Amino acid sequence: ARTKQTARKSTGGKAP
Amino acid sequence: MDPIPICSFCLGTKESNREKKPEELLSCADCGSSGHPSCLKFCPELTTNVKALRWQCIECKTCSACRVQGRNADNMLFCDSCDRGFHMECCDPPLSRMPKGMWICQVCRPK
Ligand SMILES: [Zn+2]
Ligand SMILES: [Zn+2]
Ligand SMILES: [Zn+2]
Ligand SMILES: [Zn+2]
Repeated sequence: ARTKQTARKSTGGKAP
Repeated sequence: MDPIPICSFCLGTKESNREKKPEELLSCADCGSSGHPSCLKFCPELTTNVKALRWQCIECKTCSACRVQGRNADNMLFCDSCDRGFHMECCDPPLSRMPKGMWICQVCRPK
């Protein structure tokens, strides 16, 4: 399953 | 809040995703942050499902059943069909083990 953690890493960071 | 016409991940508009190709944004209904589905890593049918719903981004997402984030918000499951978030203890029935692979929430399941 996808979690808030897996999704956050799956995308990588927001642009700084 | 009204959508920010820029993707939070690649800073492109709907006219230029990471491949410099046009692609409509998904926009968080709570904070207005947006992202290309390709940048969010959403599959096509998840994307078309999310487009028809009131979507929240990863950081705004509250559990659709109990409506809170709570201290363990990082282990909230996201529906592979609709991207709604559910705490494990709020699933139907409540889960004590993290599902491996595809998981689909109670809202998407048939009556
Ligand atoms: Zn993007
Ligand atoms: Zn948001
Ligand atoms: Zn909950
Ligand atoms: Zn769902």
